Amino acid sequence: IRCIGVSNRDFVEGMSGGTWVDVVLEHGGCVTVMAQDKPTVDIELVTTTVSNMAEVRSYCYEASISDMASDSRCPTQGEAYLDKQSDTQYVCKRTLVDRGWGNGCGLFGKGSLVTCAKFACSKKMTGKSIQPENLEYRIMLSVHGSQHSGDENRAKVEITPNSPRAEATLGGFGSLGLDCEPRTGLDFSDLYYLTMNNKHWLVHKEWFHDIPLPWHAGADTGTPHWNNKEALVEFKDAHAKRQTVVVLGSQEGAVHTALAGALEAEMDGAKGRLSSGHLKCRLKMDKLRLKGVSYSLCTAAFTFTKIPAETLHGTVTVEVQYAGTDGPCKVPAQMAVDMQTLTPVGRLITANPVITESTENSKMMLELDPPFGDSYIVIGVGEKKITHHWHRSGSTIGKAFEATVRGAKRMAVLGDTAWDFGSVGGALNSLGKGIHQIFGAAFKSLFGGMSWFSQILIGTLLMWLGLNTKNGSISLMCLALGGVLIFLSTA
Amino acid sequence: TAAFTFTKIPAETLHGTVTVEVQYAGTDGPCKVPAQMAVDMQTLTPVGRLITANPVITESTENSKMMLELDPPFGDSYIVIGVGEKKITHHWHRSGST
Amino acid sequence: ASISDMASDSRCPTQGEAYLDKQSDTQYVCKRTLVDRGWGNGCGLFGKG
Amino acid sequence: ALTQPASVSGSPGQSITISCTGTSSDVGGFNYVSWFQQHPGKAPKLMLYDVTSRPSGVSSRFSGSKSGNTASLTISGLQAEDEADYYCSSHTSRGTWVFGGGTKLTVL
Amino acid sequence: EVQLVESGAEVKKPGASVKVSCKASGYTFTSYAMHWVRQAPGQRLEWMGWINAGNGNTKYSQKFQDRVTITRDTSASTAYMELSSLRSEDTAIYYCARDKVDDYGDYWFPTLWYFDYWGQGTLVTVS
Amino acid sequence: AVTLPSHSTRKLQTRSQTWLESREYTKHLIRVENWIFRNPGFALAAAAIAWLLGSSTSQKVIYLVMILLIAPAYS
Repeated sequence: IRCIGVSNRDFVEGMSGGTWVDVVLEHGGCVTVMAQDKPTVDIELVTTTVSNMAEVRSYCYEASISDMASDSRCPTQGEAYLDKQSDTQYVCKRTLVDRGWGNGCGLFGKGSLVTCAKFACSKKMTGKSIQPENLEYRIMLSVHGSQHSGDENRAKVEITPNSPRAEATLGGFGSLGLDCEPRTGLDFSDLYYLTMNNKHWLVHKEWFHDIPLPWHAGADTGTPHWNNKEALVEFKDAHAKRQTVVVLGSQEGAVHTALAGALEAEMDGAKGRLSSGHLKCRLKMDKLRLKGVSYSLCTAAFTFTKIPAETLHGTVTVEVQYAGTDGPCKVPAQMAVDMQTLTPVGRLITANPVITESTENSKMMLELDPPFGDSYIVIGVGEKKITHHWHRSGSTIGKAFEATVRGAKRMAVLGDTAWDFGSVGGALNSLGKGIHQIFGAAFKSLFGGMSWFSQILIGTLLMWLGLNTKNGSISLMCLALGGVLIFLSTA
Repeated sequence: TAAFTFTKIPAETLHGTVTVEVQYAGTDGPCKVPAQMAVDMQTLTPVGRLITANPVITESTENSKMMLELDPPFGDSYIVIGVGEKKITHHWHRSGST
Repeated sequence: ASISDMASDSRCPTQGEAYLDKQSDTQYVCKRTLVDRGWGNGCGLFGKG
Repeated sequence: ALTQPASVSGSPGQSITISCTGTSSDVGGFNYVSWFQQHPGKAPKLMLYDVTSRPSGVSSRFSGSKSGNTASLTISGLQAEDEADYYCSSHTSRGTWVFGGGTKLTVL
Repeated sequence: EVQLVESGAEVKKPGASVKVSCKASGYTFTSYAMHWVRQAPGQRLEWMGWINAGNGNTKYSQKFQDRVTITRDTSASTAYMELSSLRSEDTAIYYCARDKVDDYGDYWFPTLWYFDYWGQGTLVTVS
Repeated sequence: AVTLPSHSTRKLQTRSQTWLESREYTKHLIRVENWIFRNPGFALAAAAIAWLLGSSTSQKVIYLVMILLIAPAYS
């Protein structure tokens, strides 16, 4: 529930620590955590809001110019000086002009001309600094059980670095403890929050500082003072006897293409909502109980109300309607083959299905994991058990291949953190995570300033290099190539 | 034996040490502050070093304040303050390596 | 030369950069540097302001 | 220079809050926020410094908070001897001090 | 303990100049800076400036940059504030407040508790 | 101004799409293809210059490709 149709959901099965399971929550999909005798819980990260950001260096992308003026000197005099060069609101430029004996200077060299124009800025854009503190994540979790396809089954958890751990209380189901890592989530110490005109981005530092545009420096208080004041003013000169000042055009469509690989964000009031990150939580399910045990079996009748449907991962959701007034009651349901010997094959994802109301025609939804052959969804007790025919497509080998592809994509997206998704904890997992940290630091230092094409080019180049170098470094090249080219062809 | 609150944050100095400022709500008189740096909240095993004294609150009033500084390990960790079921915790990440 | 009424402006480690209103005046010499800050000084963060 | 409410009233026994809105140079960026209480005739008395922190001989009822550009003094358990003028002050980034407009609290 | 006592109230016609003292007792006068704060009748407090009693540096507010001079007398443990060219707006009460000076002898950053002790006040009436 | 660094160097990696993700590959290929289509004579000149450099055939082909990539960008 809440994760049935996500198409990017991940199943975290069982626990070997007995109590807790690590998990990395991402904005794209969600995680269904299923223990041995505990209810399946679907956990998703919904929003990350950043609060009270501090302004840094608003740039100016649309300039306007004003009353130009100029000054000039005979070929053998000093240099031209306009009294508006002592004003920090004027852009001024000095050049040499052909002068003499016709213009009113008796000498024939090159005189000095100074032209000044008053600079004003419309439509500054502004960046703000994010600190890993005062950054809040919202986690929504829900429980399986009695909920129909459409409150003791859902919970919302707010997590900030001040309170990184929380407990979601699900009445009658107990409570799920989460200890999470909010600081090291998405690196918000190199990322500014940029706004141009009611459009906000998550932008890297050291891109918001190498921009060639007239920039203020934080606290705009009175008369704004733009520092570069050029990069929007072009000083042309006519045939050695004039000078002209023009402004460059509005620069907002050049920045839109300069941004590429910078995340979009939205803003509510003083807070900025990001819809792309990843949090890491350890889930302590040791106070999670099964509400439904010690219930008598439901024996009246069951009718399929929608149909059995297949999610994108192979599981089967089934919505049933119960006819008898029995009360809180446990639903018999299974997957079977050879309906003479009803031997439970496959696994059922709902931890325990239970009908929780005492009315005539109640509704419930369960989900189950069928085997790969043809099978029968059997729901009922005896002489009134409805059976639906089910057919699952692909053998176990395809499942293992898809699992490796998902793992590779998760590694390419999360970097080293990918080793923490089933991180119950072993020497092998820790060794893999460590050597991946070393190799990731090295790879990000060497490469990582490339963008899907520089990486493809260098990948093909090094691929030829390792293919025909004939030394023992063949393997080093080809492995770096595996890395680069998959980093390209998986995103 | 009372509850602590984080008055500001656990700031990070330039050399990696954390400064934590805590507020005490109980009135037990001069009493030791139970503070540690831990991972795996299940088994609270003290990791890192606390470059502070066996931190103590001096006053005996309703709300008092304390500042202690810690030398945490290079991984992610949790500042654990308090004894049980009231121990506030903060998430803290250190960058360097040995 | 002769010098006159000095003034200064400081900011916390994670803010923008300091800006005096007398930087937009072409009669003042201004210099910008980094200063130790934090908690004691009165701004809560410990970097260089 | 600091935006403070004109007056605030509350019945004895309940909590109340006085806000103080400043800019990113005095209250927004610095923990240099102080609250002074002034009974008529007497000189102001430092009730809170360092935002939350408060001096030695001050009742623990006074609390301080800060969010963005707004500081806030909270008085829980409004007693009798609390009708006075409350002023917020901040040390600006440029090295000057700014005070608040003033709030006259009435315990009724 | 710490006691800052100012001179008595004074009445002056416009155009004149007032000089108000602030005698400090109960602490080392040389290791503190004295601020002067003016409060209009039933209005906000106004910070006017400070003087570092150690070396003698001063800093005045922009509003009084060229109307106020603050000096000190260490041997007598006094801090004087002189305001010239009085106006009808200057009718207000003048307080003096201490603040600890850094251990290096400079007063760049003030200590978190700036105005821990004040003076009783001195009414200057501009008629 | 004229330079305006590209952000694809510091591409933020996450599950979601970045700002202009659909345009990167066709962007660079379109620039190169358009310049070469407008100027074939330089294809001849780059073939010749690459032939004068590099002993083995692979080195000469790599030089040709790198010249035909450096020229459209005037990098």
